[PDB]
Amino acid sequence: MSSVSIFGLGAMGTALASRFLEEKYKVAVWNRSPEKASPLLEKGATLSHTALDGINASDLIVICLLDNAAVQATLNSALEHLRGKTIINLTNGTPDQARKLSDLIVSHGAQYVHGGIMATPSMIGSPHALVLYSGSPDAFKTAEADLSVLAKCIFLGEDAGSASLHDLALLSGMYGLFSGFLHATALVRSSTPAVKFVDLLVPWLGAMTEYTKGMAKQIDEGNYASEGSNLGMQLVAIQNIIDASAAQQVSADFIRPMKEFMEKAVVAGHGGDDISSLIDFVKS
Amino acid sequence: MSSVSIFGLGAMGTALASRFLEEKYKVAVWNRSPEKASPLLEKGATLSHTALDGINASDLIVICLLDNAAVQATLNSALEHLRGKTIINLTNGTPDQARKLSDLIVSHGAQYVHGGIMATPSMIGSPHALVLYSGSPDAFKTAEADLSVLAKCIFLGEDAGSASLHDLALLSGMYGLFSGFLHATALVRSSTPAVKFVDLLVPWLGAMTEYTKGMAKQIDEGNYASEGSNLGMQLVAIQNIIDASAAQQVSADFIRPMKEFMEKAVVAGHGGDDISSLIDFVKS
Ligand SMILES: NC(=O)C1=CN([C@@H]2O[C@H](COP(=O)(O)OP(=O)(O)OC[C@H]3O[C@@H](n4cnc5c(N)ncnc54)[C@H](OP(=O)(O)O)[C@@H]3O)[C@@H](O)[C@H]2O)C=CC1
Ligand SMILES: NC(=O)C1=CN([C@@H]2O[C@H](COP(=O)(O)OP(=O)(O)OC[C@H]3O[C@@H](n4cnc5c(N)ncnc54)[C@H](OP(=O)(O)O)[C@@H]3O)[C@@H](O)[C@H]2O)C=CC1
Ligand SMILES: CNC1CCCCC1
Ligand SMILES: CNC1CCCCC1
Ligand SMILES: [Mg+2]
Ligand SMILES: [Mg+2]
Repeated sequence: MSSVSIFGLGAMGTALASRFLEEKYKVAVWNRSPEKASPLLEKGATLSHTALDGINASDLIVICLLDNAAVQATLNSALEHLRGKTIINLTNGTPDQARKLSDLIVSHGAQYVHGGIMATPSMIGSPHALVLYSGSPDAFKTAEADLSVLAKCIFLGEDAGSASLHDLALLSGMYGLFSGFLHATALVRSSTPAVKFVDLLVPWLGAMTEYTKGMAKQIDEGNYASEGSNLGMQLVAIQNIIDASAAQQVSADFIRPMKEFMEKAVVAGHGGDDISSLIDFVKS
Repeated sequence: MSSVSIFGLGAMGTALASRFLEEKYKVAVWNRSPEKASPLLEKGATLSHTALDGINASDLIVICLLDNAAVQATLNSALEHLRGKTIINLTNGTPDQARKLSDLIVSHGAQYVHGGIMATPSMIGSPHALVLYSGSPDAFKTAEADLSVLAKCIFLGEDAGSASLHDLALLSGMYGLFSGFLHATALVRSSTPAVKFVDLLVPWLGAMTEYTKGMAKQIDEGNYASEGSNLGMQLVAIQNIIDASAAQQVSADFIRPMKEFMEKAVVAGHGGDDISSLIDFVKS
């Protein structure tokens, strides 16, 4: 009685398909390279030999492809067969790509929800997974029970591009954290095992992640008066990081953006302010 | 009976001096701009009118100045009066600066410990504060009871530059996290309050901070085989972050280093590997 049709059997699409199968859904699967379907067919999925077969397999279509060019190309042949269906697009893309694809899909008589998967494939089906959704509220509402098999759901509203905006912002936070981890580990690699260093680093990153909640407060209030850690002193520290990196033949490129934004803010009069003040200098 | 002599009454030196006073130490204080001493003198500190007075006030000298040029300049007049003293230098600097200053100080008959304060001034005296120390093991041992008034202590060994290496690496981790927070908040600023967004961001950064412990494992083992999140797919995601940033007139400079390192690794054959593989590409 419960059915879904999946497009994309990469790492993530495979994990989606596997989870629906585990929960005894009727699951159709489609992939450009159809041999990625075999492990799923053995577990009870039906192969969509063509994209149109996948469109006709269910009124709930879940797409998870590399990029939204692949999504458009895959659907293009079948756009006249989308009437009445719900498209859940989990492909990473920009807000604008989701808004334009939403317009196209809605013009063909279907409804569109975009989703940003904040999880790795192994996390699918666990309480640690979260998917951010936006687009059709009606379609999300009627599909929510099915989507909750994959992950916790947060619905962000009717703008089809809001899920990808929030996804890409969360990923940009991640990439900053990973940039810092790689820089830090590279600096100590010749001295300390990385596993030994992360016993220092992880608690420290936790403490600095806590310093962010109040930074968000300062940002929402426009109040950057230093609480003890001024930018002049921080620019010296950053230059010491740059210089120590060079001495060890480690690249300091990860921290040069921060130095440049901090220098701009200091030129503008923030040498005695906190780092939240940089929010006004990250434009352009 | 318990005494200390502090050099530097900036934000951090003031917090050190205040904490020792609270614990009923005899505390001498020195600062280039001596009017920063008044709040401390009112609480029972003695003013060092000259650097030599500060050197002669105690055999435990704690220095906390902007940079190690200020440290050298401050001590230079008094180098012949350091015999028998312990210098605890908490000034941020490079490993080499600490090694050279250590050599100079030891040549003048004193002992030298460098310290990296992993705390803000308000954290001094709390269990959340940590100071990383390296240099003379004997001097650290006999001063440890006094230093523990400020913060938890970790001693890293006899290399006078190890405390600053580990400090600067931890700070580089911090700056990566803060780079990601600023990028993320800048992207959503026009859509969402920052305080609302951090309710998503903080748990997410926690989950990604956990992903780092296994990354350290992969690094120490040289084994980068993907567990589900390949670099080819990540480079697409990063480009989507760059493009979404431009559309919103937000700078994407924070993530360009990561894109460049990831592109280099993919050229070298890691398109199907995990992000830990970048550790070999952050050189130069
Ligand atoms: N950790 C993860 O892996 C996460 C992934 N995501 C997102 O999920 C999506 C899928 O990622 P993931 O499964 O990891 O990526 P993969 O690299 O494992 O798989 C990419 C998928 O896209 C397909 N594809 C690529 N180009 C085309 C094309 N031109 N036409 C049709 N299909 C094509 C591939 O088909 P083929 O098999 O034929 O090559 C494959 O199904 C991405 O948007 C990613 O950002 C989100 C969160 C986490
Ligand atoms: N959150 C923080 O504030 C933290 C700071 N630190 C480190 O602690 C150190 C002190 O930082 P903080 O107190 O915040 O910085 P401040 O900017 O508040 O104070 C800087 C101090 O250095 C002195 N100084 C600067 N140039 C000279 C000079 N040429 N000769 C003599 N003294 C000079 C200033 O004297 P004057 O008052 O006369 O200007 C002042 O005492 C730095 O190395 C920093 O990295 C470590 C961790 C956290
Ligand atoms: C040296 N820079 C400081 C370190 C402690 C946190 C705030 C910034
Ligand atoms: C889209 N890139 C992925 C997101 C989830 C964590 C690993 C990297
Ligand atoms: Mg392509
Ligand atoms: Mg100076």
